Amino acid sequence: MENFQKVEKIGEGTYGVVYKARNKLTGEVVALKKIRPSTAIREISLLKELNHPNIVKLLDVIHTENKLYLVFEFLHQDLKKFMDASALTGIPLPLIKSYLFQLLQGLAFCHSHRVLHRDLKPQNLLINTEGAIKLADFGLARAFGVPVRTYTHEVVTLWYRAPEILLGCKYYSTAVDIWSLGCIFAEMVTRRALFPGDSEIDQLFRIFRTLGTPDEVVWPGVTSMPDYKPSFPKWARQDFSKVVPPLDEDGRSLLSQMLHYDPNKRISAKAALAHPFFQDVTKPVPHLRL
Ligand SMILES: CC(C)Nc1cc(Cl)nc2c(C#N)cnn12
Repeated sequence: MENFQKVEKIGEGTYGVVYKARNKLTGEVVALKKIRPSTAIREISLLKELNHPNIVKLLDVIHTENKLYLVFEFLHQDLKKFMDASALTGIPLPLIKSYLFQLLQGLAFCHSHRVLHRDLKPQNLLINTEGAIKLADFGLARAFGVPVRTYTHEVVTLWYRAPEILLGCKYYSTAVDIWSLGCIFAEMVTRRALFPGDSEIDQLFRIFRTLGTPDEVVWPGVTSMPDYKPSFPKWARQDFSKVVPPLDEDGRSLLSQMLHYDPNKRISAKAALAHPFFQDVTKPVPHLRL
């Protein structure tokens, strides 16, 4: 793109290379995603009006020569490495809570406008020096779908996939995002992925081994789902005290609500913001290593 000078490769999205780039006239430093339909441009153009402090800002949409470029606000670090970098001591709890709190705000915004993320994961959660955290790629999945492999053949991670998606539900709702974010909260707390599955069935069986194999009692209509099988082994649900120590009772309570099997029972973002866990929420500033 004429108007942009690539600095370096910063990502290999699901959909293409992500570059750090500079605008040759405004001076702007930006994230440039190069993408590989009529629907798609119409959905993306709606994304331009979905503006929130906790949503990475979509600056521009460039369609040219059948190449498609999305120009995003740049952020200097993502959660996945911020976690990797905090391995030895973990992310302090008041920062975990600030991050969760802000992500739920971003979700309550998008969800109120009926936009789903569909593929939240530490890699597309971006942070700045200011103690803010922002959701990247919000809405591109409805626009482009979620492939099994990235454009570089990299497997798409299943670790954060909601169980209704895994069981083959076609018309899943905003609840999927709450599940994924639940998964990520647990992961910040414990410094390990909650359900690191390496196939769809491994993913599902991981979920089942932790939360109990779902049945008609906890998830009405589960047995009717497309990829549900009666031959699923039947595991018992583990207490959360065992899943996410040293997470306190408010945090363990919120977490259970975000990981309800029944998507209609699963807590919404807007209700999650009222949970007593956030009674004492603050905005700390992490130290980053720029
Ligand atoms: C420096 C890196 C973490 N910045 C980055 C990476 C990716 Cl994959 N996407 C980004 C957007 C968007 N959208 C903004 N900043 N990034």
